[PDB]
Amino acid sequence: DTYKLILNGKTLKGETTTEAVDAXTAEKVFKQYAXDNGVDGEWTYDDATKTFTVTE
Repeated sequence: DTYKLILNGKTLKGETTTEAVDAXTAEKVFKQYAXDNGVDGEWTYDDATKTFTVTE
């Protein structure tokens, strides 16, 4: 499955996608991604479109 991540960091904002079987694997790719991008915000998840959002 293709999951999307919307980052709304104080400086780091944007979107990306990953191929994962489960929204565990996706949450924990996105939550390394947002680790590397230094983003620490509130994580929301739109399960309909399989999109996470990090509201920093």
